[PDB]
Amino acid sequence: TKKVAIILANEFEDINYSSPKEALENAGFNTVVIGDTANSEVVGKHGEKVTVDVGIAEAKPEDYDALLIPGGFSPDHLRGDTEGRYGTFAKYFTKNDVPTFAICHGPQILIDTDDLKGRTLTAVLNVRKDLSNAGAHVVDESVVVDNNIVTSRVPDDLDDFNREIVKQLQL
Amino acid sequence: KKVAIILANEFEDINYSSPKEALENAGFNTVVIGDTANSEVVGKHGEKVTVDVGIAEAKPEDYDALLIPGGFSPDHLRGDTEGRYGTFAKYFTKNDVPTFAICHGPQILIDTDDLKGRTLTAVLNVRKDLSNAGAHVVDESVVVDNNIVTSRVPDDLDDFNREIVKQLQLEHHH
Repeated sequence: TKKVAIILANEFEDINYSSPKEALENAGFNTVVIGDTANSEVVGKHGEKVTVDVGIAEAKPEDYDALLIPGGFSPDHLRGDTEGRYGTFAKYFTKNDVPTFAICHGPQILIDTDDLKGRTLTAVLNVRKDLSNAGAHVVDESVVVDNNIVTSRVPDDLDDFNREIVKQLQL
Repeated sequence: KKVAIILANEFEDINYSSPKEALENAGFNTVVIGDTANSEVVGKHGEKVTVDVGIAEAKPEDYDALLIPGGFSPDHLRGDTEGRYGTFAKYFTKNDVPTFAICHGPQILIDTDDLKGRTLTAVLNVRKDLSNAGAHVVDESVVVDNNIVTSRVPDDLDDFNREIVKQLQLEHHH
């Protein structure tokens, strides 16, 4: 069976978590929330409460068949880690060409991998300049697939995003 | 004697209030520039601020300096469909006009495309983006690179406030 890591901090955009999570679990893929402390709760911008399954200190990227990075302000919080551990965890997926999914602000974390040069991505408008400066070919589409990397912009894109992330895991 | 303060919802309250009071204590007027004149923006901790001037009508030449408070306000400002806050800020970087940013505030400066070779600091969370923009990024309580003054976190505010006031006083030959 296949397992998707979801990296999460407070103030994620609720639907960016719940919608892809439900699409993945509907297709038969288990999800596992990675955050600061196992068995702590993080809380979305609109109040959704999510239990963290695995602490980032313990997390083994090699356990997972994909990574999902929900947006909101969760990616900004994650990038506040004084040891950069979320960027490092993400770098496993980018460096080894494992399916990697990010929506909205989520592509911020990918910047921290330094693996974006020559890759094609999209993201929410707020974050597109930063993706470009990291060396991505940034476009403005509802969903963009570059080999293993799937990105979308906003919640309105979720149908497209959800179809592509499931297709990755099937492949 | 007017300082522009570009502001959306979810600014870090003290990042707005503290530099504002330091500037007004030194004899400078502050003007809040936001999406809609007369509307209210609300800080992470509830502080309510009234917008004086709508970004559509704002003219950067009116102002002696630009202040960019942090929190998630700068991220909101970067969401403007026409990029009008970045464009507003470009006037200051292009013309070497005093420009002050704290915490996340320097994110907006990335949108000027004028950072290459400049020296700045910011909150840890945005340093990598400043680096990719071509800046020399340091970890100091306040950095002054000609016209650009940056600091990292609320603990830096005493240093930040000293430097922004000094910049302006020197502009006016005090």
